[PDB]
Amino acid sequence: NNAHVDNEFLILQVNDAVFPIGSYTHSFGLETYIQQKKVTNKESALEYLKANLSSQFLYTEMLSLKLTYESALQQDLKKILGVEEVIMLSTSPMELRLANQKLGNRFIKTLQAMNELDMGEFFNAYAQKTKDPTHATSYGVFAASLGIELKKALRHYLYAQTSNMVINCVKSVPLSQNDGQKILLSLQSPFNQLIEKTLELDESHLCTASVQNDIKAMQHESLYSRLYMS
Amino acid sequence: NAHVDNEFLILQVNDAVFPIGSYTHSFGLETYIQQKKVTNKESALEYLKANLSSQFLYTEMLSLKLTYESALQQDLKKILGVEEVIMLSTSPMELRLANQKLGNRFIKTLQAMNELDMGEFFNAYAQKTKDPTHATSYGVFAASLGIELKKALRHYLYAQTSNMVINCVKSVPLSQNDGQKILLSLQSPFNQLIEKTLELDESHLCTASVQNDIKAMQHESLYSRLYMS
Amino acid sequence: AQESKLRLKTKIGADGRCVIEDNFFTPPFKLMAPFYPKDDLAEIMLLAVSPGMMRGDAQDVQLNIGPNCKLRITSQSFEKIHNTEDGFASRDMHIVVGENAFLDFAPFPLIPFENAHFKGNTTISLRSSSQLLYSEIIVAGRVARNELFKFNRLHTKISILQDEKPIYYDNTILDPKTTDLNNMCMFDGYTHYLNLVLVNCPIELSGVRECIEESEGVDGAVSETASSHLCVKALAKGSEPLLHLREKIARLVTQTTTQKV
Amino acid sequence: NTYAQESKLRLKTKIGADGRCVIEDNFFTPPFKLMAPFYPKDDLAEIMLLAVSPGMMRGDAQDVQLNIGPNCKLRITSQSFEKIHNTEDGFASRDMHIVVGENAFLDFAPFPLIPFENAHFKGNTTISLRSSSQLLYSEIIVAGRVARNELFKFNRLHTKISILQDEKPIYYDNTILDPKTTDLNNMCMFDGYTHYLNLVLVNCPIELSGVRECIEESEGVDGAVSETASSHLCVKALAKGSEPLLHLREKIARLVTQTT
Repeated sequence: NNAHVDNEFLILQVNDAVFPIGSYTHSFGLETYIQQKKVTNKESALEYLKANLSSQFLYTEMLSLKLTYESALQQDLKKILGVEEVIMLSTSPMELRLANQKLGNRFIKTLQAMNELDMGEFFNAYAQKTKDPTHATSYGVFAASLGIELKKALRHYLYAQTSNMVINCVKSVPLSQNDGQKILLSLQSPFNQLIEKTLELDESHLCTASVQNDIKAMQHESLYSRLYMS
Repeated sequence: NAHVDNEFLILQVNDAVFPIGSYTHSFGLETYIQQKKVTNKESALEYLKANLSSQFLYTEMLSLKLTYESALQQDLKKILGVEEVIMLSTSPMELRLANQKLGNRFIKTLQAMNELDMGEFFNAYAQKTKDPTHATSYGVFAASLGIELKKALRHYLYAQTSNMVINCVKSVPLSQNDGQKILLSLQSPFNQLIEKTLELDESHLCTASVQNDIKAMQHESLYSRLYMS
Repeated sequence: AQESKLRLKTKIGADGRCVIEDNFFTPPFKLMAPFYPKDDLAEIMLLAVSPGMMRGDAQDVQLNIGPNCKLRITSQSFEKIHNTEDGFASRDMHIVVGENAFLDFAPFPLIPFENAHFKGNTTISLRSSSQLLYSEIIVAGRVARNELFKFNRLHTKISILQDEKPIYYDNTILDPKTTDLNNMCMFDGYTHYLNLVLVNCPIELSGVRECIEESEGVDGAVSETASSHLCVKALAKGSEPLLHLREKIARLVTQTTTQKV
Repeated sequence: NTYAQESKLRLKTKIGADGRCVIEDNFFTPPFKLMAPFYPKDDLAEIMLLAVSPGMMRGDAQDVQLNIGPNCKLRITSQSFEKIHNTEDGFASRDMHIVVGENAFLDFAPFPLIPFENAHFKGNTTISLRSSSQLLYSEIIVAGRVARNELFKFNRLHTKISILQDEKPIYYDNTILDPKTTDLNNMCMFDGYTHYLNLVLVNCPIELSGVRECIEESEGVDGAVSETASSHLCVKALAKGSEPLLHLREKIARLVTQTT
């Protein structure tokens, strides 16, 4: 059904900074960068965000989101589970792997907790079989199941995740709130180029290795003083 | 860098973390909670439907549309006319102050972003405005950038409701899933409110609320208040 | 259809008292000669006995309180609005208050029957030195027969100018067909609504808040307007608690002496 | 000399009658060459792989097949770096298929990669283990010829690793380095460094703490270790020279070897 469920509002709801999946408790390695004084001001914060988005977030998060989306459109569950397996086996930094899986779990459990939302037959099937969903893969299936246009789904997902990272820099560096806004504004052109790029890439690029990012994510496990789960 | 994308900008200004201090305001909700009129999931949803279809409709949404439409015609005098009516019509002081503060901070936040050129008409509006609200200033903002009205209303409506839902969750309190159920339940009403907003003209501007005004006023007298309104 | 008119103009007389300079009225209106509560206050009683307003009926009120006049107009009448069918009844009031003049006034409490359509427009012109106690009471309908919000539409407006500059607006629109007027943001289970403004009165916010707090059967509040005046709003389940509240407030504004500064 | 060359390396080992790991069969083409195994510990063979070569050019390909028989415990060592030249419109490639048997142990790593300007290199490594097998595998990538300030000037580098345990995937690596799409010197990639080490320890007698210790006590290295999904260890490190990374590897190999 879903005669009363409006995708225009649902897309805002699931990307809301207060959608209860616990994003705010994760830095995905950023905290390590900050504590080691690689991100110390507005400028370095901006370089990091560009460096991270164009690496880890592009070839793992956005690309995977697109893959499970496209597969969902062809009701190709096997391919979707294959993508999720690759990610799990490709993500060496434990806290990074755990964080993504936790967020994946909570994303789906939050959707299912809304009894009046009917995700359809394919999403239910996917929700039943999935072993290691990530926030990005499950979102991909979610979006496709509801007929949400890919670029739109990518835009909302991309902005939300980046907003969370910017707010972390603001809290942790720290930075002024206006600095956060300048940064988010500066990121708009890159945002669009990442979406453009995402649409071009095929699965051969899935989980393209990052280097220092992986290292700092691993190093986060050893931080004596840590405010984040990753 | 010089490429402002409205698609992203509309998300940025409606972002819960957009620094204008929304989270510090209940706009009278706190009063409803302490007096135990809003005690659970069911009574919170009734409050939101009640509030959205009264105060938020005839003052916030309606004024947003009004200033938007005037901005398209570069009718500044009409915009200032609207803002004056709102200021003289909003008797509850913390409600009036809240909306004015959020209007101020909204304009100053846009201003702090030097790389954001809002255009000549918004610049003129921001110079001449005396009592902007979040809704009026945002209306001129959306029209100045060529953002479609329904789209503009949709984001504003969800963002404000989300803030209200989150207060309920924090203050009642409610489980987080309760908040999501509520937000989902309100989608049809959302569409009805936007539909209605388009139908309303300025003769409906600031249609009096009754108990809502009284509760906003009574917030001043609460001994323990965690919110500014 | 019938037109009821009321005109009243006042001035200080040779005796230093507020007196009627000119007046005129049509049924069901009727004024009584003023009497003087305080040595610094006149009181005129406005009485009216009527079956109520029908389709096409109209009321026009003009009050002109000359300079230095301190006047209270009191009444006991309720204004019943009947089924007006495809038409409506209306009430237009134009009030002018002069230099150092004081006016305490309120139109008849509105009782809108089923399918009643009522339009009210009130404009109040004051000087900067003028003082105003003005209020309006709206009832959900004939509460005794459980006739609540059965009326068609009610739309009343108030605009107050101080030296030709707007200092207060009220825009009351009540339409059962668009809203549940019993929701917790509107009438919230109550049946009687009081809206009152105190402009330039010798009284502080806490004093008014005391009255409200010490009034049984009332859910009410007061707050400072943008123009730095006081607005009172109160809900109740009967008219008596609201009228009692208004009396208390009026009493507080009146307990000031000409023998002090 | 009439066209691109193909180097081959085949190596199969087995426990001999003496209870020592020996070469059952081997084969190699230039520039590859294996030396006879020697025995450091009573429970460890070591075969030195050597190679002197000008480097790979357009079309050159390498094919490597390793087969470490059951209970064999072998370390394959080398000193050579693999230089990849400008490959123009083509590429050079290196394919490796590695099979480690029951309770067998393999310590191995291909030659560290040095991609010259406009080099296009494709590497595919597939590693088949048994549940009892043990593995110490790693790869080193250099940003180019650092001595002539030749950093990230190559065309494109794409190397892959897939490790299967009992025919079930336990680890993947998908390294794509393309200077034309990214600034590889950014703080999420090489971050000012020029040498990169990726190392995996599968089913080895060593704890996460032990490895982390080696890393912490390694000068000139910014590295880390973490547990993979399949409960094994992955080590990643950056350095400004190959030596610190090599020294780090030795410390780790040493640790894994100091056991009953």
